[PDB]
Amino acid sequence: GTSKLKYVLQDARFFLIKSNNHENVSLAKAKGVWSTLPVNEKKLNLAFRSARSVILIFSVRESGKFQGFARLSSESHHGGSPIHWVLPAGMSAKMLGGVFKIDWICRRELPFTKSAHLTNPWNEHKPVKIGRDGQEIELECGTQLCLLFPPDESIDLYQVIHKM
Repeated sequence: GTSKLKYVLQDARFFLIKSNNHENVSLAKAKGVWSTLPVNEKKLNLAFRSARSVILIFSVRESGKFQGFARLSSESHHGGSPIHWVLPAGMSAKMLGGVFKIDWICRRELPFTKSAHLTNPWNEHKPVKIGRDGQEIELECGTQLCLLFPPDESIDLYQVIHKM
């Protein structure tokens, strides 16, 4: 059903994550980690302490789709077991140095054509697919966007609920 999902999304905050390649999103799905640039890492760390749930909604550039969404389970941390991201051009490895732990809520894709009716008040009411990496999505838009994804019956939201 969708009732446990709605409970997880209650009063959540939402952020758009734009990845330049599929490899890093695949790595994030396998390992449960994400790294972003320091300006967004600061925003996510602040948001993590402010909200019951912080949801990252992922989209790979040029893919025309979202690739799923996940909940932050921790603030960013440094050191740790190394990741091995595929770095875009001009992108340093120390710029992606902060690592967040995430729990996937949905690993299924959603095409942008399916969210064309959703606009984001925090980005001038442009379609929610539009935004830079780290753009915050307002609560009602983010909730409805997450509700559009196909259900991921491989994930049990019971463990997610206990971390709130």
